[PDB]
Amino acid sequence: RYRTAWRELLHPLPVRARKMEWLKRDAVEENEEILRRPYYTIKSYALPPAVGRQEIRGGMHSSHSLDLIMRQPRRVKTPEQLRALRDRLRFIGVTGPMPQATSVSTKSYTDTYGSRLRPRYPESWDTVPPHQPSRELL
Amino acid sequence: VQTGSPTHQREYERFHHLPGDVRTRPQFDFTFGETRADRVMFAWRKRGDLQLYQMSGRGETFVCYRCGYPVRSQLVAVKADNWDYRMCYRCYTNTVHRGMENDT
Amino acid sequence: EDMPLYPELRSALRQLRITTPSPIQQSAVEVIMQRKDTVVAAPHGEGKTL
Amino acid sequence: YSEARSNYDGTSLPAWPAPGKKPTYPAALSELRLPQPRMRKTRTEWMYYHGHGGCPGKYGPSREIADFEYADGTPASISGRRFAFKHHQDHLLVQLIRAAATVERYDASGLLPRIPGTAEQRNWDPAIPLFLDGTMVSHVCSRVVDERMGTPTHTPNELANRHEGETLEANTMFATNDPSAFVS
Amino acid sequence: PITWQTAYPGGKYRIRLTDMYERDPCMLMWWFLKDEVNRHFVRKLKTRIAPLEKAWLYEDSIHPHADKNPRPLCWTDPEVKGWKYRDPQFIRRWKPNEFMH
Amino acid sequence: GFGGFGMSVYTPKKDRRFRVQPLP
Amino acid sequence: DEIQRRVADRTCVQEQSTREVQERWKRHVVP
Amino acid sequence: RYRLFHPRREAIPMHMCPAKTIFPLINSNNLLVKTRNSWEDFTGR
Amino acid sequence: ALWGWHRTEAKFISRKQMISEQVQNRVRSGKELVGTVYQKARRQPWAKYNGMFPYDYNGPARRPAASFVDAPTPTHNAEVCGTAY
Amino acid sequence: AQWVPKTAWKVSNLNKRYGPGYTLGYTHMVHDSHKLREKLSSRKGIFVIDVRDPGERKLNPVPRSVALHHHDLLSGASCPILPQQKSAAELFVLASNESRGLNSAAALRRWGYDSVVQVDYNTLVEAGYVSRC
Amino acid sequence: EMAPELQLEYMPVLFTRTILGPQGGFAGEERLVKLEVARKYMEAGHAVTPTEELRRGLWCYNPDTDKYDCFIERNEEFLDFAARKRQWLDVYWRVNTGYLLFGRQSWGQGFLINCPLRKRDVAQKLWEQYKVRIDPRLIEFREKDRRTGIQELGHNWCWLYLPGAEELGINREVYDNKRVKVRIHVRKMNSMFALY
Amino acid sequence: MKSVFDIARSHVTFPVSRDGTALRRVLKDWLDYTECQSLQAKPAFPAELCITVHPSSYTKRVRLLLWSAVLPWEVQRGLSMSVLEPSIIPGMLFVMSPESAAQGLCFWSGAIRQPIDIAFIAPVEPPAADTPSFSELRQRRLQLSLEGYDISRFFPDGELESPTVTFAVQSHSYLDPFPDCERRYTATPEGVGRGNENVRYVLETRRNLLRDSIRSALRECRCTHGGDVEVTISLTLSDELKEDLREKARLYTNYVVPLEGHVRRHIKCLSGISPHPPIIKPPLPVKVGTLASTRPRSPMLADEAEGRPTRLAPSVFGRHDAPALQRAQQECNQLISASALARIPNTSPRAPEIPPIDYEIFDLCLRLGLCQSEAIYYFYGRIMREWSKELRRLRAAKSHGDMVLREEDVHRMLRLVHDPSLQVPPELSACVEAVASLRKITN
Amino acid sequence: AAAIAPGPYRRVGNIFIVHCDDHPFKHSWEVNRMLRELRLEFKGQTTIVPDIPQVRKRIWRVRHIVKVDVLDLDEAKALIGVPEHISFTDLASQLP
Ligand SMILES: Nc1ncnc2c1ncn2[C@@H]1O[C@H](COP(=O)(O)OP(=O)(O)OP(=O)(O)O)[C@@H](O)[C@H]1O
Ligand SMILES: [Zn+2]
Repeated sequence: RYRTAWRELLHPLPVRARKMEWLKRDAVEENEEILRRPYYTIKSYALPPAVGRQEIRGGMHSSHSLDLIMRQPRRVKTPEQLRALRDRLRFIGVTGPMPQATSVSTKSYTDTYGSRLRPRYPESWDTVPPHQPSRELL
Repeated sequence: VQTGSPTHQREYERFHHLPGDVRTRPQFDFTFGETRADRVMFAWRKRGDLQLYQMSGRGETFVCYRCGYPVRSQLVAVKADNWDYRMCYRCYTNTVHRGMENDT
Repeated sequence: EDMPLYPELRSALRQLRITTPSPIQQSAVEVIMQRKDTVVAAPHGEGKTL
Repeated sequence: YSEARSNYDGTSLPAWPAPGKKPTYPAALSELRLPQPRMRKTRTEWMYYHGHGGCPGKYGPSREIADFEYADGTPASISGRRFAFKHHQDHLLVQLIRAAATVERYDASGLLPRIPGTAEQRNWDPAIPLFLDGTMVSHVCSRVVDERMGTPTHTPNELANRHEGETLEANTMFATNDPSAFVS
Repeated sequence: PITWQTAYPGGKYRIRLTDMYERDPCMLMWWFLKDEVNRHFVRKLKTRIAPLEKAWLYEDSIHPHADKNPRPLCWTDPEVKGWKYRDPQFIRRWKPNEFMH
Repeated sequence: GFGGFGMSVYTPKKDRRFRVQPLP
Repeated sequence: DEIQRRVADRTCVQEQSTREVQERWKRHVVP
Repeated sequence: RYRLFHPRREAIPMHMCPAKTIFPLINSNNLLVKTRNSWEDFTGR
Repeated sequence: ALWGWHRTEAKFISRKQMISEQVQNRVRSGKELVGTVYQKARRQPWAKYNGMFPYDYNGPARRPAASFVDAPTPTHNAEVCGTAY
Repeated sequence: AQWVPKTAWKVSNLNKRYGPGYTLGYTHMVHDSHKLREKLSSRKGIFVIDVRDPGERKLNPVPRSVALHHHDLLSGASCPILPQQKSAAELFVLASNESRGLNSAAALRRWGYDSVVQVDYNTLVEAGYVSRC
Repeated sequence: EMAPELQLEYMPVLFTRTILGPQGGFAGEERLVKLEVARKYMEAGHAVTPTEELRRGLWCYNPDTDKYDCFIERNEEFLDFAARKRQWLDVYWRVNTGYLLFGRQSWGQGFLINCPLRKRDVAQKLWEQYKVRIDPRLIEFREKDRRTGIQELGHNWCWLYLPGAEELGINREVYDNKRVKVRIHVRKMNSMFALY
Repeated sequence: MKSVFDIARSHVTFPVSRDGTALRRVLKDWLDYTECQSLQAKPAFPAELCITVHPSSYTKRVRLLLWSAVLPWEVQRGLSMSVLEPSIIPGMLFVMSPESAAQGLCFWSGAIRQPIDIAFIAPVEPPAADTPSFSELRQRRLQLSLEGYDISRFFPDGELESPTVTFAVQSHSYLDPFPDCERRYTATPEGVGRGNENVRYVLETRRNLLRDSIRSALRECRCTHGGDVEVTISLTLSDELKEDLREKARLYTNYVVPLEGHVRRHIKCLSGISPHPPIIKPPLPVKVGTLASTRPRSPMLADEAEGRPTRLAPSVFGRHDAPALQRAQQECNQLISASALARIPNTSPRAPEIPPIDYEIFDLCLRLGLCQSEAIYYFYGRIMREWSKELRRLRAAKSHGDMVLREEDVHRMLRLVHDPSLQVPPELSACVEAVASLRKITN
Repeated sequence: AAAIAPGPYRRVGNIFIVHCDDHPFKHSWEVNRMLRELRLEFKGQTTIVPDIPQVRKRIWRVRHIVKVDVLDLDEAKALIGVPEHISFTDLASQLP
């Protein structure tokens, strides 16, 4: 077995380096398998989001707290409820007027204390407030 | 390279980084007993018409008849026991890989 | 015959008593028919004009 | 006193099971899509699993929890590095938000093709099934890098002369539909 | 091989392990201890010589160090390793409830 | 790794730091 | 069993009566 | 071994910086942004 | 441990070789009757090869041992076993 | 008795002179429309995927079927929409071109749905699944 | 359905003798062939103008008699069989004509490669630069490479087994209808194309 | 009464290699034995099912008459269209190949009359015998064995001759008959013995046989639990059953393999496959080399000489112009440019002649498991295409307002489709049903 | 259960979390340009990008220097404490 003996004789990298090279090729193949996935995925409302998943077993992974929520069923089960939540959803920092015909006695904080003024915030290691509201714009 | 004493690192393990016959155990051991006149310490298996030898001391510069360059090394490949035609280890490994050890 | 030529051009080669493309005629003819800017360079008498 | 904090709200899964019931154990083998070779989780993978950034002070509690509190309870003060880390968290958040919003805009416009991948990926991967129906220096550099990245190898001129405008036809005579031959 | 150099020209002594053993068996153990020590302490003569004197080599089994009461040090070599073997086949023990349901 | 032909031979300092034991 | 099979195959000069009587006594005593 | 195999989601943990930090009222229905734009607008300690 | 002269006449051998000895003891029972000086001087191992095989460097080949998981638990494991006779 | 594997019948697709696709043996668009009504009144669900042009499915608006594209079905973006029970569930592909029908069937086979039958809009009208008017 | 300006460069051509190539076809096939190559075919005698009588029936070259004595009637099953045979012959010609190119990393100037190739990589590069889709099960390495695959640097060759030979009857003109020899040249390339 | 050995002794005389009618008669007689004879008429042999009870031993022996099924048709048939019962209990034994036991064993309830209980048994050795030394002993004795049955497929561990080997059960399941021929219809080993190479024996018997046996065995178990008791099952094959299994395996390996070769040759024949001063020097066959010439120049060069063409390369014998080269080409009937030599193959444009399809052999192969995959791969596409063309013809006649297909062939294919013992692809099933409905042909 | 899920259907895209694992400055200028477009400068940096064909092409070009993880829109809505009745277009329009 002269040919294979000579091949086994000469090698550019040691066994550990060859192991790392095989791990590199495995990472590349994983990248390619990940890229081969489709762009979007048609899902339904009522069914849980983790029903169409394509996929070291029997143990708990780092994404356990996330796959629990993915396996539990969805909350908003109909576009009716979706829009019934959206029409009540409101923005604050939106540029422009906001509806006030609900209650006349209430005044927004912007109208009450101007725009250049903010409430003093408790500044500590635990919670940080935004600084320089003048620089906050553009 | 030299990274230890001959008790642990043999002399033929210096060229362990180079690919070819050096990564195997030599057959002849002239290091014990009387010392050779040319200070050869090892000799590998005679492949066809070529046989490898490892010198001692600083590398004796010779001229490889295959590449034509002056080569300073401890490894020398003698052709058919004729010590006028020598080969550097690089040309020796390439000659074997091509299978020209019997022809060249 | 391996290069594509029109039959009326074939008669022009026979009238000029041409029978085989010279080295510069072998590598330059196929390039010009691809509509590419070419610098046909060769020594004198190698049949550059044709 | 002390702070035992793992997430923002200090909540965690029940760490101790019911008395007498079997406890749950994490995965010891690394997250590898192949069964071979079976490799034990290294300490850096263990840190990444437990939530750190692979270093003791890169993320997690060791970096988010304060270091000193006054005896009367008064908290610490804001530091430049604290503000920078908060801005880094907000930067990651806004990156994710803008990526998701760009995906949603592309989906609403229709710029997400039903065919997965790209032209290069489809010409390179056989496992992909066949589908059958200002300044100018930046632009020219993008064109050059596209021309140098795309088409890594070319069909030999003996099969099809690319200069003559000849391109071979795709053939699926010996191909198989099951992906087992490519996944095994 | 075990080789060393003397002050005389061409004094490259080269002896076999067999030769050193037939000369003195303790010399081999002392040489290997010197190597294992110089692996980490070679800079300071103190740090490379002082440890060696704490080894008490003895060719035969008898030794005068019975008063110090040497404890029989136990050590495990890093070579012990169980290569994977074929899973042995044995009969399965069933259960009445398993056969019922 | 192990350098080939073209790469020049460089002799590095011997690692003299204390090493842990290779447990089985 | 292995040694008797090997010795029978390598000898090839014997009588099956001795091998048969023992298996017959086995059939008579064991089951 | 420097060739680690783990979901790179673990490299950026989000357990410590949920949406309640970027939008303090996102748990409720009203939506408001309270973010730190950059590192230069720092009033100080 | 050696029982005879050379290292090939080992006191402990494999079961294949042992079965070979057992079958030879019956197939060639005739040659055991006579001890001739020819065989006596042939038995001298002064000309037999003594070279280091690959297992002389890599150790004896690793093989699994007979497991006894099916053995019942020792009920008298604390008691000390006595001598044979 | 021993179960002969279903994949053992896929070796005929390897026949070069007589292959499924490279004079046609689809036999799915020509099935008898009688059993369609029985399978309908037994199942009574959504198991018909229509893969055709938007203009065509607007001209023939089958209400109970689910509209999809064959490229999408081959990419697999509709896995959670698929019945998720590859063994028990059976699908009906409503396609105009036999080519598109066979391509959708091949995509469903690749995703693991072996029980897929093609059906034409005319056959559906004659059976009564669409209930045209 | 081609554009008129594009169709101006092509001409309908009926093939008399089976020709392999991107502008070829099988005996009794109608195709839009470019002007230069179509004129070359018609001058060599391998092509004919697609008249209605010729679309009905054609004469073809016989390899055994070396003459155009084989009258053929263009039918649907004949067209299908001849298209399949042309596909088989084109796959064989593509895999047996030129080299396959592999470019990988190898630290130093050694003779073996850092990461040996496999049937998956061979099929990948085959589909990439030959436009031929095959499964890795048909790729059988040499006796020395059955262990670790293609590992040397420079030139190698592998066996590729084609099943559909005796059904279509190709064993005459082909060298070996059982298998084919793919010559693969492995080299060191820059980082972006080596990728390993 | 009738025996496979008598069948083979009768078929001894039939010349298979000379006449295809003889092979067809052999296959017809085999189908007759397989489907026209009763399981009670087929011979059986006794065996004892032992049950040992480990408390924390009690032995329970049961008389079992086991029908041995080793042949491929018998294995694919099983207990289909047969009844077990028209002190001793009937049963059936199946022996799987090692290659098939490597994959997941899957049994199905096909056209059975009574519900069946299936137990996956396998040979096991004591741990004192499972040492690798005795493994090598058995391997050597089997490679030296002179018996007819193939060692690689039949008994690769030697469980018929070893005294210490015991046939023990590893998984238990049940098969229920379909409502049409008289709740799970599929059986697969689970738990211990799942996906193993040694689990190669299947015992089918009356439903709840093990349940009744354990009920009869657990007599002292009530008081043992009243004042944690395990159970173990093993099987002992009598000497007559051992001899029957050995002789059936030998008859298989010495009869069906030539029969399979002849069936494959016949299928190839039915498909049309038959075994087999000049200016330009054309290719010539290579010259046979002597010892020194075929010896390479180097042992490393000894590998390059593996792949070498048997023909030399063409050449020219001078320097000539283009017209001279073209005239030499047309005179010597040889092209010079390798590109043209590769692009222009000398191929016969005509299609290969094929005799008509043989539905009888297509049905025989499926019903007897002989070269099933080859018969499918060679005839399924042709049958589908012809039946679809006939369906198109019939639908055209219907839309408007002699035939190629034979009525006997249509009846045979309808039998093949409506036979519950076999599984036909839905494509072929629906195609045959539609063609029969259009042609007004039933049964 | 063996029937197709009824009701209205919604599209769900993906996002890529890309982490660089090898020194980019060691490679050529083109791969460095692609990684710069992907917003990666040094070894050990992680970014978040959409699943658009441009980003897919960039990651396919630099697939040997970075490792990518996929997160659908619902998976992101679970990973970050945002309710399901709030999309991401509004969040992007609200952030300054
Ligand atoms: N293929 C051919 N075979 C034989 N003769 C040829 C061929 N081609 C050209 N010639 C002859 O070669 C002669 C010179 O050709 P041409 O004028 O192209 O040379 P040239 O390189 O242009 O010379 P200069 O550079 O001096 O102008 C012509 O008279 C022509 O007859
Ligand atoms: Zn040289």
